[PDB]
Amino acid sequence: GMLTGCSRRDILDDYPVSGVDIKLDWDGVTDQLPEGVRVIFYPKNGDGRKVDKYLSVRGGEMKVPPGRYSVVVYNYNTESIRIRGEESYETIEAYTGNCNGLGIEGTEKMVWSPDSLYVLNIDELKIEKSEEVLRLDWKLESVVKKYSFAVEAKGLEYVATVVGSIDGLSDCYCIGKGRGVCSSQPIYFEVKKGDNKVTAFFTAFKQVKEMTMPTRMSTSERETSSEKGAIILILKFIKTDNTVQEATIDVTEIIGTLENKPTPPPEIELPPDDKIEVDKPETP
Repeated sequence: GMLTGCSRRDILDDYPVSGVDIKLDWDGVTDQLPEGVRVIFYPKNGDGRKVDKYLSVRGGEMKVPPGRYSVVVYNYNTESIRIRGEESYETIEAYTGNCNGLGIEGTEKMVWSPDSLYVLNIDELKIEKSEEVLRLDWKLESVVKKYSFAVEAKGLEYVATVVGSIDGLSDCYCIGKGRGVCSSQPIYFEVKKGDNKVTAFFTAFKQVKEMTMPTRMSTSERETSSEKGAIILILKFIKTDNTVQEATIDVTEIIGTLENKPTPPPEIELPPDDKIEVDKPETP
């Protein structure tokens, strides 16, 4: 392992600071609270004077000097999810690693499913010069969508293991931009095999931030581009002789059906023409 050290702002103690007090509400956000959150203030006026702090899951005091900023708040302790581009609001991106150490061919080209990420991103916040502590009341947004499905498949007796992948979903999330992005690298997921069914669970980032920013004012005509992307589910059946048979399913029109005492996963009905059948392995 290799660690990256940092220090506090040296003229944060020399220059006057009207501190802020962040309170975080998690009511109806999640019952499984994160370890804590990271808060970054990117100055708009200033030459890269970013005020950065790790806080309690409930928030806390933080000394921000006055000025116009862009803000990001996300949960730091995550398994699959990694952060890059933290130097600028416009580049801070959440991503997953490529599947390493799996025994099935082609998993190296795939990325892991993202674990839970909670984000708040304000394009513009103006901290004024104040004698008293400015009180922010924030709530974070779950930017990771969960999916599940079940599909009927003949001859699973011939299958050793099944490896699922889903192309076309957001496997990256631009925290500052508030949009998910697709790296064209499939998200890998394990598939549970029954006798006549296969069940799987996976996750992906939201295409776009759903939080309402009542104060956000855009001068550019509103953006809509979801349809310019096909969503393909791939089931890689590894046979008992280590042979592989793949099944490619286009879930573009039903992807929403798959989002979610728990509920059994939605069945992906196939025409009798496109039924999944694993052919008995060849014999000498």
